[PDB]
Amino acid sequence: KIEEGKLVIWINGDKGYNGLAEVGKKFEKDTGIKVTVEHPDKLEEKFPQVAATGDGPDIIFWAHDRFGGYAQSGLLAEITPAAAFQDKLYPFTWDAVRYNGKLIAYPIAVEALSLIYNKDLLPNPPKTWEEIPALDKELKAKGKSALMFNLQEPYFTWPLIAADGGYAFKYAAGKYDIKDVGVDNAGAKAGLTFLVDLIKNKHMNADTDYSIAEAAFNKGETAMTINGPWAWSNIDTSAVNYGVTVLPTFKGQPSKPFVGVLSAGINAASPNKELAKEFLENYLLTDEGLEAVNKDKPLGAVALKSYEEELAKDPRIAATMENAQKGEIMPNIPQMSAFWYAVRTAVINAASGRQTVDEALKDAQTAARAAADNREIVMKYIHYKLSQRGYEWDATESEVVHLTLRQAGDDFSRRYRRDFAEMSSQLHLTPFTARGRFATVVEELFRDGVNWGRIVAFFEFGGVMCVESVNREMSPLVDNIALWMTEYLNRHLHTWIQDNGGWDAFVELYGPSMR
Ligand SMILES: O=C(c1cc(-c2cc3c(cc2C(=O)N2Cc4ccccc4C[C@H]2CN2CCOCC2)OCO3)n2c1CCCC2)N(c1ccccc1)c1ccc(O)cc1
Repeated sequence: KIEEGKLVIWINGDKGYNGLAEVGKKFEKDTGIKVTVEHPDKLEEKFPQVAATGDGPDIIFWAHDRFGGYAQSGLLAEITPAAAFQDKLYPFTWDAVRYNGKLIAYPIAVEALSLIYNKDLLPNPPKTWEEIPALDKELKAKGKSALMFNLQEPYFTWPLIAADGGYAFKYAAGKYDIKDVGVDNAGAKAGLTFLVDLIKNKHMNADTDYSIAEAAFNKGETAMTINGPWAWSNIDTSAVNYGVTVLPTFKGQPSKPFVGVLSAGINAASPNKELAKEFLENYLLTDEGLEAVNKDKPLGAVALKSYEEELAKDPRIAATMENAQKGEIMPNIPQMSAFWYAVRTAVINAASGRQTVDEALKDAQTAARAAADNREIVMKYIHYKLSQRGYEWDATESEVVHLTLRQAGDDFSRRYRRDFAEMSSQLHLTPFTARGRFATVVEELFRDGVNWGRIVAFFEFGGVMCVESVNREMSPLVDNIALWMTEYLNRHLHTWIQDNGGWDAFVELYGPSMR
């Protein structure tokens, strides 16, 4: 149970929590409501665990992308700000905190990648990607290089890939279409081709990661880099006099980095939702409230119009907001993990020369489509198991695979009914060890090999954990178990299924039994 009468606030350690504590002290001074700010390690995983049992803080601070999964599992309360308060923030920041047509958090700050340049080696930064090769040829004559940024994570290379038309997921009617991916299209191919062309022309090295690029710019060895506000403090202490400006354009079109919006969500189980609403609207989201946090650790660009216009006097903050306005809001669905996993391998394989740009992106398009299909198999099965025990979950010829799989699971549960009853009763299920308990059992099931019988047991165990989660008043755990089953399907079971005739072969083997 969360204590009523006080506000407990969680925010990451790399933020200005001491400045946020000042706002809480001012709130406590005016109203007597005690405000406690904490920065637990790995709070992005710690919050859904404590919130799954109705515990945890009253207010959670994190990027908006994780709040979609939080809201789907019912961890966040719907905020109800008046129209006069919503006008005080930029409209696109409210779009980042809207899930299923409901606002689930208050926007605080805006964060996106920018072009960081060395003002000594490069007084006037290039406005286009195309003039970077010629810029590198002149710098190589002095022992320097033009650009060095992280090529191992697709978050840093995506603004160039998305510039000519690449997109992660299509957005229609307030919902992301996870089957409409845009890594295969010509815009993404043209952007990734230019990146690989830079590597082929020796302007960049395919092995450059975050640390190599940061160490290169912070020592004056390269003239430019691509990073966010989190890296400004390392360059401040260094001898490099750096500037921050808009990302270079590609084919006359702006680079489109993904925008992360630091947001404050209200715990759905908190008994102080009104006090939290009053604190966030009338104390934090003010010029004085944001200044106290920004003085401690800079927030970059902020969602509050009045204070953003003040922070924009520093050109590095205006450049952060400009690149965010030209980019795209990070999709707030857990299905982005499959997108990043596919695009990362596509960029890695294309840069090293193992595959062409066309093949690497086609493999990424099919990998994203396969992740959506495996998610469909998991969620249809879990929804059937939960409905069997009377629990609804919010999340005939074409359904032959789904109908055969659930009957095979029912046959497995019926054959070992007594064994399932003992296991389900004696199961050690907590939100803090559920993932480890799941991964341990799945390792045992497939240690001596993968077969269709063990896959049926794999699905049936995930259904048992979901049923036990709802029985033990931990229903938000069902959404996490479904994601764990989908991730193991995509990463480990998918190749065996493909090499053994696909799910059509499963129907042909188990189908005859069901007559
Ligand atoms: O530890 C397990 C478990 C279940 C099976 C298993 C998988 C199969 C199968 C068979 C069994 C199996 O061996 N059992 C089925 C079963 C079902 C439900 C509860 C317990 C058990 C234990 C035994 C039953 N014994 C041996 C056979 O004769 C009857 C007595 O046929 C095709 O696929 N296996 C393991 C561990 C690795 C070997 C195979 N769970 C587990 C997990 C946590 C805690 C305890 C057991 C587990 C994993 C997935 C599940 O869907 C269900 C159980």
